[PDB]
Amino acid sequence: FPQTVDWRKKGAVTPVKNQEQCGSCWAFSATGSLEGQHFLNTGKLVSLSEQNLVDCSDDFGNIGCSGGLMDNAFQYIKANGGIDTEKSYPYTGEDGQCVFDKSNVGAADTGFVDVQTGDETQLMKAVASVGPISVAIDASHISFQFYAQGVYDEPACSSEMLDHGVLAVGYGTLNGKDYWLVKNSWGADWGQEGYILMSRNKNNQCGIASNASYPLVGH
Ligand SMILES: *[C@@H]1O[C@H](CO)[C@@H](O[C@@H]2O[C@H](CO)[C@@H](O)[C@H](O)[C@H]2NC(C)=O)[C@H](O)[C@H]1NC(C)=O
Ligand SMILES: *[C@@H](C(=O)O)[C@H](O)C(=O)N[C@@H](CC(C)C)C(=O)NCCCCNC(N)=[NH2+]
Repeated sequence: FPQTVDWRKKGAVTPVKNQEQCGSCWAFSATGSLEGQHFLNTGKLVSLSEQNLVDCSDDFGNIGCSGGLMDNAFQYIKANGGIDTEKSYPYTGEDGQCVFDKSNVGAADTGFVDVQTGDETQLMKAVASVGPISVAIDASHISFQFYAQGVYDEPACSSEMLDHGVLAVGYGTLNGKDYWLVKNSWGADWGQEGYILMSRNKNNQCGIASNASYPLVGH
């Protein structure tokens, strides 16, 4: 069982994207995890459309640029028969009318799995054995905005009040501190080329294992 995982090195992670000034973190987290599952089951890394989710998934509980949930997105994708490619349905950063096109579908899912709430050992097993995992975190603190390098360690973080969906693409240990390797949606100039190493095995810090999930593909 791996002590260190980095799904970028296996080709399962698209480049870092930028959600701009739209409350669409849930869409970027959902496309990130489904991008991983589609690659790991086909060998093709296909970038998927956050705008498709923002514009079209209101009937599954999402509210576009006003917020949403990754599991709501996975349910919409299942009911819809798929999600368009990023290339065919690119990102505007604003609410739009749904222009989903069946002929431009890049991936599909058949449901989703929620990781046991609060259980970082189960999240570790999912990252290792499934792929990149959608996760919800408390990113409300200025220390998160200003993160540069090393292992983020914010004792003021909440594990109950979560505001930001991101993607767990690996884990490891650095300077004796266990970490989660997390892809953000704030562009590549933020953090470490768009990534952050968050504290692991520090009592579910920032709630990273509180609302973790991934899409199911196939049977
Ligand atoms: C998503 O995470 C939230 C926040 O941790 C979970 O809500 C907590 O669930 C635990 C379950 O043991 C309860 O003890 C807490 O009272 C809940 N907290 C709040 C603030 O409501 C929630 O269950 C998670 N949802 C899913 C689907 O896993
Ligand atoms: C995240 C971001 O853009 O930074 C964005 O604010 C967001 O959507 N946050 C989510 C939680 C994250 C995905 C962890 C959020 O707060 N969603 C609320 C809407 C959930 C759906 N509600 C109803 N009533 N249907």
